[PDB]
Amino acid sequence: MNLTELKNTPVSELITLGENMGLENLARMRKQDIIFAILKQHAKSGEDIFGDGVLEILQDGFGFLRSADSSYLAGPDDIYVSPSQIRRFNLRTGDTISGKIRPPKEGERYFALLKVNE
Repeated sequence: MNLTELKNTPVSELITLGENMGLENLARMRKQDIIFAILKQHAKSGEDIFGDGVLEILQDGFGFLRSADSSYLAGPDDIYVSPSQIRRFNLRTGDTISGKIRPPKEGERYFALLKVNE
């Protein structure tokens, strides 16, 4: 289960996929909400979830994995990457990165990179 793959799937299919995972009344929800729910769900079942994008490092030192669809401009599905990850892995703006991710925790709004390229 990849965030980019879910993002490129038809809403109707995401709905069937989601309800087959115990989710309810997705038929009347926004595709973006359905994806996040499907991903948080799959995660709660003990499975790994993935994501990817082209890294953009911000002035302050943290970054986000941007997506071509959003035209590489800040989007709700951006993947957060810590200054520590950038530092330890010698990452740079422009790098194509893929990896396991986790839904946001209390206080966060975006999915976070769990392990880089792993």
